[PDB]
Amino acid sequence: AESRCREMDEQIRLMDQNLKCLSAAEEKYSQKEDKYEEEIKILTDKLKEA
Amino acid sequence: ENNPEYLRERNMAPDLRQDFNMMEQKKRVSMILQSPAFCEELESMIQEQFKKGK
Repeated sequence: AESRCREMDEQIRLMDQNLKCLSAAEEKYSQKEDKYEEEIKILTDKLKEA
Repeated sequence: ENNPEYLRERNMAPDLRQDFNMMEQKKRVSMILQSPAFCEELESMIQEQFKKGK
């Protein structure tokens, strides 16, 4: 039991580090959305008065 | 896309922008100055009105 638990330890340590980067990536997409919506809405208003 | 020339443009209200475009196309101040007769006429008006003042 001791050896098998020790052997599986490296896998958890390495692909935890794998998870960490993808978190920040999806956060960056969540940032990218909003300012795209606001440029859309201001463009629509200017078009309307045209 | 960080200079203030971009900045005021998206801080413009739309109708003020369009009025700027229209009166930009219209060019009233240039016509009034370019016309000789009315220009020197209004020069005479203000000059001898000033002369009547003091």
